[PDB]
Amino acid sequence: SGFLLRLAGPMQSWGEHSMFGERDTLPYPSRSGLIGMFAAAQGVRRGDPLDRYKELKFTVRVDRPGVRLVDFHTIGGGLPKERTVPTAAGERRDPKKATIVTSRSYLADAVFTVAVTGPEADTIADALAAPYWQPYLGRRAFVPDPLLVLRRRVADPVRELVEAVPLPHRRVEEDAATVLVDLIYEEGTLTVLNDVPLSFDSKSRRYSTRQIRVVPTEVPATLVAGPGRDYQNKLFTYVKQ
Amino acid sequence: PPSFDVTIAPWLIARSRDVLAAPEMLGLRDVLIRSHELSDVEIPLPPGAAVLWRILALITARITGLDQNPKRKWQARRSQILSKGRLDPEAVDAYFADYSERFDLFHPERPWLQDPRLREECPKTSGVNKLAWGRTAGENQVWLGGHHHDLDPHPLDSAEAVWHLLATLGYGPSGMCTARVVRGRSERNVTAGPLRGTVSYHPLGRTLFESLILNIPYPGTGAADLAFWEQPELNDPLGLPEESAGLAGILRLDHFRHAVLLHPSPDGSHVVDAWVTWAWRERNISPELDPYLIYQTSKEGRVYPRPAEAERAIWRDLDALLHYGEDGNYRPTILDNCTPLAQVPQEVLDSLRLRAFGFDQDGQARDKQWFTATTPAVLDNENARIVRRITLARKAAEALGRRLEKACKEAWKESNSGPWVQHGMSRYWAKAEPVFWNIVYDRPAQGYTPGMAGPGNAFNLVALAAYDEVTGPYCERPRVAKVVERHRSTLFS
Amino acid sequence: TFVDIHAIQTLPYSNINRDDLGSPKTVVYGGKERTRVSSQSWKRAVRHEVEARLGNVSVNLFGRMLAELPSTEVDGAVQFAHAFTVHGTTVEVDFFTAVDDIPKENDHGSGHMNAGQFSAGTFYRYANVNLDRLVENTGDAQTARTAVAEFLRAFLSTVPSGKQNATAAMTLPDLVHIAVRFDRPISFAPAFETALYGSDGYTLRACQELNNYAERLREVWPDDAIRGYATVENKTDLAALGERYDSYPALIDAMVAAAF
DNA sequence: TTATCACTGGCTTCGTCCGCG
DNA sequence: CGCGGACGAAGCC
Repeated sequence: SGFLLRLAGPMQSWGEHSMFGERDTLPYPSRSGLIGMFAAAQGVRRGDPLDRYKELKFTVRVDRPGVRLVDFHTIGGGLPKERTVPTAAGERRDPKKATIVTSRSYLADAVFTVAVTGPEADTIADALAAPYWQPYLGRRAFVPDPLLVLRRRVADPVRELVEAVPLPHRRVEEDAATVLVDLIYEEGTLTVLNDVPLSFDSKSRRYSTRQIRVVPTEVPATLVAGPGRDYQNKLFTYVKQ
Repeated sequence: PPSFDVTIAPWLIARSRDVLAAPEMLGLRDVLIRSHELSDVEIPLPPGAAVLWRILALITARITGLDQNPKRKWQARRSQILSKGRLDPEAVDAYFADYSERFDLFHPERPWLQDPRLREECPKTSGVNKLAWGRTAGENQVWLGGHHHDLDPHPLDSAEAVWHLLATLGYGPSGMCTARVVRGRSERNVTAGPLRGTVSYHPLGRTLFESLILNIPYPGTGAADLAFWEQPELNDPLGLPEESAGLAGILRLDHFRHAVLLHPSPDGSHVVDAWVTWAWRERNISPELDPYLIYQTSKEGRVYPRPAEAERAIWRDLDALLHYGEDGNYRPTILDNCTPLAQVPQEVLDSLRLRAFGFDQDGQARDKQWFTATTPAVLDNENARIVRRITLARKAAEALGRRLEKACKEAWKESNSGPWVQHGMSRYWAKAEPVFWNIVYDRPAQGYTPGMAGPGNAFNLVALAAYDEVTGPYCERPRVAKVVERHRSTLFS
Repeated sequence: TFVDIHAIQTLPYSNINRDDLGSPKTVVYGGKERTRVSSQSWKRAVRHEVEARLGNVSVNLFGRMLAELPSTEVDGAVQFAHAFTVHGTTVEVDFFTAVDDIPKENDHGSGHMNAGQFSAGTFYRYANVNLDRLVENTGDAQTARTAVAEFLRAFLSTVPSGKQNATAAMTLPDLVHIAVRFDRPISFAPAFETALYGSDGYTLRACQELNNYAERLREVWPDDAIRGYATVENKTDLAALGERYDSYPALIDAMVAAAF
């Protein structure tokens, strides 16, 4: 069991630990996000036990790290006071103060290839092929790259990310090999972050910590694609076979 | 009757250094007793933890190691306790034996970390939504952090209530809140939290035990002191908050500026209403710098803890965490006492690793961001050279970085006679942290020479690469190209 | 059953939405920065034409009314992707000066010097709508008809209102492609991950590029997807996108009919 | 050669004053 | 005369 996901698209944002006007994403996909996307694909209502998604493994290879940008994001500005966002007390605030100004962050031009390995991952893939709700990368506005699942069924996918999956164009010195690519392992620098989702109930979403280990790995230089338009061709060639 | 014992009822998340599967919730006593078996105990709110580690440090200091050549005797007693590796449970139950009935949060008299007289004289309840952070209070805009209409609010579980409570005693809105008439005086105005908007630094070990022990700040010789939750007296709101040389007065737990009351659910499973209200009217200066925070003096000579910042990468602050030099800031006393080799621990220093809680928000009631940061492990003359490299590094680093800021900004203006600064800094710091971490470990970094005291102008090449990555497509029309490059030349150093 | 729309709408020199500064919002994609109009802004505009034309399908089709309290359905089963330019675009500064009408015995010391940023390009827009949740939530299938048909035409016709009085950015999409897909929604955004080169225009070239990407993805996954596209050019065939239609409302009619 | 270079706002609770009905 | 809406009081240099 197991299959290779590729978290790609023009903009993605796997945020955490931000609970106010400014939102911020981690430079790395989070477990909560991917588990929630699979839950959306399978119809897990908000608040239903997500323990089934537990016991999964997420090795994530960072192809292109991408550049994280700050998206300015107001909500409700420029509308008469009568139709503006309600107050908890219930009285719309004065229009000069009614516009909410959120500053949501997002990763742009970043591509990761997560190798989800688990006991039932094949059924979740069967759900990504025909999702219950649209899967999205962090914010629903971000829409996944059509190649969301590179391979529906793979025995030992981490081995297949270590080699035989193309990567975006980068400097390949002459007669060089073994280009450095950072793999992210859960077990065996490193950071501690609040991700594993104990519950998705909109009323009280709670989480627990998951250690993330950053492992600089060495991948064959043959994988790196040509500078222009070849990368899509190589990806498609990989997808059919 | 509704009762909820902090020592008994589970609320601290605990993962042991073992198994590393299924972290279990424990109470305060059970955690404090099995410290050697558990690797860490946490709570989701960094403010809550920022005061939590203070509470645990004070408690275990009062049990063992208070009052007290005072310095050499402290480091000696310190060396015994660190070498022994385990506190006897009987001294914990003997320390709690003095305040056995005082750790109820819903106690009829003397509620934990609360003021019981606030239930009268306060006609309107603040509400759970006004206490808990991230929950939209009465007039707030409801948009984010879950919608809560302040009408039929789902009551918080008591544990999370304790978390939000600890947060409010630490960081708390400086804005006016619910009024409390006290002997005829009603000023609904409330003061600010005592350490509002600073990042607290607690060192870690391999388990919570030795970490909490290194958390204990050295108490200077002075009057014996007692905490707010250790006070036999119920505070009088008026009058001067008398000073306190004892460690309970420099651990910021002698009295808190705010005052919270939690209305219990009939079972004690939830909090239904809450009262957040002023406890003192005239502000007084608390003696001595908080050992955890990094202080810094800006012109005017004001000594203030550097306010956290979501934008700043943490690594620069870590460099400050080192001294015997002074780079324009006073710095943190606990780090200075706790980690150099003059102290006494033999090996724990090699494996200790620093942790930071920073809740950056408005000087008022607005809030923006919090963050935890369990930075790696870092620690005479040879050590002095390693720190010297770190300083001369963080120095060249931010210095050229801000020079790249002025560069980019000005560049875009004189061009147009700016959107470049934001993206410039994004790639810059994102690219700059690993280069720094390679410099500290003395690994080879391009444009840098390993084991050379000088900076090596590595960050010049990083900033230049970032600058060209941002301004590339706009060095197009010949004029803008002229300005952009004539201002890029400055980063060459 | 998901019906999704891809459009290649171009906009002349304009600043429809902008950052906290004057510059327009930009997504650095494919190594080349490219201007974008964020999803919420265009969606709010769409919300006003749909609700204006409809004279609670709006809390169903779109997530929830901005000024109403949450009514247990905050999701919407509509997913607007952020529009982004097909090509790389340098933000083009427009220096402007406000003129002082009353003149002293001095000359031309104008009222206000400034410079505002603007940009122009061919945005690749994209959205999808989850019919199944819409039917399960609205009930009546005919309400679904008016909601999707009227929503689709609205999707084509509207353009956000931002700095429009200074720049008339009103326009019609050059290409529209509605693909009733049962397997899963797919955006053709990576078709333009390599920004197209300039100097001859992009409408035709972007059309054919999207045709290549549609050809190839349909090759990897042959499906029963009902498709169709309408363009303002008759010169070039795009066989991979389906059968051609003379006009936009005809297309929308055929695809709403195709859904049921 | 000279003159010119905007504002506004996205904090807290409640009370009081003012405009309205 | 009653009701509704708008602005102010700090905390802050």
